[PDB]
Amino acid sequence: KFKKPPINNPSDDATIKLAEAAVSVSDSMLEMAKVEKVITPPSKDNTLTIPNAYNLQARASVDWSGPIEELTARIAKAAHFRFRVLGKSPSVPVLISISTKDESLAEILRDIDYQAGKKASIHVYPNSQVVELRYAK
Amino acid sequence: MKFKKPPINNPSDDATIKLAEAAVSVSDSMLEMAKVEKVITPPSKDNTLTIPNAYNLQARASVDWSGPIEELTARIAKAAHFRFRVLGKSPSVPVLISISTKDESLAEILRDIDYQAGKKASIHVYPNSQVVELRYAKIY
Amino acid sequence: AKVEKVITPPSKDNTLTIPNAYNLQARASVDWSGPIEELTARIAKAAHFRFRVL
Amino acid sequence: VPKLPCRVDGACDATIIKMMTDLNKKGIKVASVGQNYLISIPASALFADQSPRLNWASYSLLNEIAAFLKQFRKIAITVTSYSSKYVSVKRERALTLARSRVVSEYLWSQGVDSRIIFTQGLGSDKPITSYTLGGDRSPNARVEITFRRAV
Amino acid sequence: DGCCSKMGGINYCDSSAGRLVCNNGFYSTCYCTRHAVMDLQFLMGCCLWHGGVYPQLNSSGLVVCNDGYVSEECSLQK
Amino acid sequence: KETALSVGAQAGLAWRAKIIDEQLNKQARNLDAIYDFNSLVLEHNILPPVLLEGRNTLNLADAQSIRISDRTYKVAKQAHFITTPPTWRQYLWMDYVKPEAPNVTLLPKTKAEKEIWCIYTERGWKNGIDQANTILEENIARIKEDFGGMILYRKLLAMNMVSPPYVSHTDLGVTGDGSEIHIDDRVLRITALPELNVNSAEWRAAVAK
Amino acid sequence: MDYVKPEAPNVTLLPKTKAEKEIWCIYTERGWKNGIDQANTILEENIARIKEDFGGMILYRKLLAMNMVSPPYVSHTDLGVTGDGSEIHIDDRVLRITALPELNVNSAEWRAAVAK
Amino acid sequence: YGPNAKSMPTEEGIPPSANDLLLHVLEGVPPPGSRRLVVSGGDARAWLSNEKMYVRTNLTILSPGWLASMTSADGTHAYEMQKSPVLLVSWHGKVMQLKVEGL
Repeated sequence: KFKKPPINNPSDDATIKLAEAAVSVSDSMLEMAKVEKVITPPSKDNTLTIPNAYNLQARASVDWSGPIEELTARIAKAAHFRFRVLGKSPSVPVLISISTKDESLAEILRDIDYQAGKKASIHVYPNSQVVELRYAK
Repeated sequence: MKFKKPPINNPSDDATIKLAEAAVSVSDSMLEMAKVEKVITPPSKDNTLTIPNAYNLQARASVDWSGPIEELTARIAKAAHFRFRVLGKSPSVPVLISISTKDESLAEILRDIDYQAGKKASIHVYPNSQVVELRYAKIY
Repeated sequence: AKVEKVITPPSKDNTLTIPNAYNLQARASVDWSGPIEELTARIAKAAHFRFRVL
Repeated sequence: VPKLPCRVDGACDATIIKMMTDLNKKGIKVASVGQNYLISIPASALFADQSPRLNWASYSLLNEIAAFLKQFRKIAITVTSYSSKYVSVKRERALTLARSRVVSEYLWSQGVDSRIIFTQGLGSDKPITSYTLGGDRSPNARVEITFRRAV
Repeated sequence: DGCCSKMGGINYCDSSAGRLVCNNGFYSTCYCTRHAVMDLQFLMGCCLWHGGVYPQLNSSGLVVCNDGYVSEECSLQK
Repeated sequence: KETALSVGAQAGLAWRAKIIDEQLNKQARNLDAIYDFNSLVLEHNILPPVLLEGRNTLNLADAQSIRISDRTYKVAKQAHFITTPPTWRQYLWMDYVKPEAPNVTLLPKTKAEKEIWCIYTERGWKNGIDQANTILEENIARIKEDFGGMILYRKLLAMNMVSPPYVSHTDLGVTGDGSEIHIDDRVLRITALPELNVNSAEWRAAVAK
Repeated sequence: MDYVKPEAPNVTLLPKTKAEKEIWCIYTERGWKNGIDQANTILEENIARIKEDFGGMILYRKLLAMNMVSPPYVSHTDLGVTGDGSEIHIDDRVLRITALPELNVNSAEWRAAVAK
Repeated sequence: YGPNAKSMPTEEGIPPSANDLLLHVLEGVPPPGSRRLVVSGGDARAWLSNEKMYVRTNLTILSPGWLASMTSADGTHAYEMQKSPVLLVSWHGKVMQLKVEGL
């Protein structure tokens, strides 16, 4: 028997014009941001996919902020995989920082490769149980 | 035998009036800028190939948020029953998200989030494993 | 003012008339203050017309 | 403030309401919607039978129109004349043009407050009623004035 | 005094318009701010269309506008 | 008379500002929705500057001496950093105290001084209300000026009338002595403030549909 | 005409009997007439001034048609863009007139007129 | 340069283009150190800084003669003007006067 109008309703001539201006501004800025932003298809996404081998399905808590080669060597050591590196470390080391409690080494490696950027890459071989660290030049 | 006009509503205030009368001019200038930028910059692609809509993603939402980003994405993934994941490192200055909309899809909301993020953060979706991927920029 | 006013008859006044090409009849909006080559090239590019300078 | 103006000179909305009530009860059509205002008059109470001449009693109504038009601030007034089909096209065109010109020039000479007066007649091309039984007694033969209120 | 008399009454003012709002949607004949269109042609003051009154304090009756023009009408008889 | 005028001005100013702040707080979300600064920020958290434009300029110096031009542009404030985006609270909110104790100096004892006290306090109240409205007009002008400047800068950057700000980063590895250390030391500078270009031929027009 | 109403007649002396009241009345009346004539004199001086200026400019138009006066000469010089990266003006033009309109002394080139 | 050292300006140069305060005047921002004025009769605002008026409207003043005129991108006229008690404005084909208080 009673249905209220909304409490914060623009029932005023100033307020309706103000709200229309607001929604216009929001739509215009949405269009501006959408046409401004770049994207990339996942077909050419430069992220290493999940190797999903059973020796890499362990869970761990990791705290590190420093260089790269010793960290990934310890990762392979806990993963019972051999580790080798093609390339040479430059004078300035490559730095990373991860602190986390519970995931798997596969997405740990994925975050490693994403944090590395252009200077480095990793490769996983489960047929011959190895990881490779490929430097740039 | 009386005489009227249709809109007979509650009174207003001159300060609100002047606020709106500024706002209309600002909206006009912003519309002009957006039209010019659209017609000078050719759009190329779309985020929908990055973010497909899958099942159990059509439950709707109405929101009002004006803060940081990460825990909000965690909340919406928890509603999705999806595993959540973050990559990269959050910068020193936090990313500010302000979203005020009502009753649309999770996929469209996420696309709006990605468009508001723009040049700093990005959202990717893995439907085969129900993964919400957040990735920052490779800068700083 | 009738004495002082100088006119020219429109038989031989030098102004380009409407060429009434069908693709030239669209609507647009512009704002510009500067050179002429960029604006004319952009107009012809919108009209899908080849544009040249002698 | 005892020196500065408080209202527009010679303006009272009570007088406006009273005279528009009297006009519509006199049968001259007074219409107000949005910010445009229309006054329409049948030609039978104004002219002779399809003839540009003015009845001497009609000037009282004309002065009433002037007293109404002094109450508003405007820019431009348009007066249009329409009639019924009598002989040709051209006769109806000329009749409408003469009627509109006469009433426009009298209103300009009287104390209206305008800047622009437009006057035109269209003969019989724009009827508002298909019931064309009568002659000039049918209300389609008429004179209208339209104006938009200025601020 | 009565602005929306023989109507419902006064509702509010539009300072962007300078007219009151009656209960019906008809713009009244009153004014509700100084920032409104006033048909002004006759005004008080002196040294008009000149530099105004020069603000110096004079023992004599010389009243001179700031363009050097001296207005004896604004001044007094000697 | 004048004491009533003063206290009426103070009370009207305070009360009008109070109501203005209440209305401004009531209309809340559309305000910052309209003034989204954080959309406008560039890639390195750098505030884009404010530009002013003018049309159809003319000066007369004296006889036989005028100068005309069609359009003008001018930088107002230089582009710089921002550790945080701004908002409208520093543009539109205003101060408010409660004056409370006008001491007993001129209290109205008779009917004539009572009524002139009432009407003079009333007109001072109106005057203070008017002053507050003038203050709000000035603030509205200020915020519109700044927002128009930054949106005009975005427009000219689209039009290629301005160079973008040029950044620089220097990366350092480990640092410090054996007692103080930082892990990685990244230095961010800006080596080129944005400014107009004068070469005409680089300027790109735009055409709508 | 400048008008400010004065509402402060400063009072130093007062009449006592009917004779001084009568001379007070008639002398105020004479002053009223004197002030009226003062206003009219100011008016006619002003109207002479505006008539003088208008006659001067219409005389200049007449004599330029008579071809006795050199019309004034003005160059306008155009510049391109101007200003550094701080602020700019898009296209500047500067107009200077150099020839003030003088009167010739060469009587041979004078032109007459005829009517009908 | 010697003792007199009179470096003679044989060519004067360009007259000044426009005082740049008119931009903030166009946006309604008063120049620093100025003070508010009172305008009545219409919709305009005005300011006084250095014994020189600045006025802002979208109308057209006629009488007292101005020195610099600035136009916005949408039809707003700002004037660098001399001081005046009153201005003559053609509003809509009709002539009115607007008085100024504050001098």
